[PDB]
Amino acid sequence: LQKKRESEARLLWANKPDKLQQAKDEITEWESRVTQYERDFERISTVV
Amino acid sequence: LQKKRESEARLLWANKPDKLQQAKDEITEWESRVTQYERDFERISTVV
Repeated sequence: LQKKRESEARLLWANKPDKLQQAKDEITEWESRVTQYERDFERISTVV
Repeated sequence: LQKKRESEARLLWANKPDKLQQAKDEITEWESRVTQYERDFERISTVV
């Protein structure tokens, strides 16, 4: 999520708004999945 | 001034503050030189 989407932000000057909104919703949903994992760490550790 | 310094901003994640301040003072002084040229356009055209 970080390397690929900051490679899209790196490739800003291939100028179209397609990779901009792709960068936005990809970092949003996939960092939401990362936050799901970092909360499931406390979930799994609480089950432990 | 644009391609090279947004290639440094592109290379942000070679993380050190050297190219950050290099990007800052390079875009400052060299876009000041660009503004010198765009004012010297009216200077040269006024001499014309």
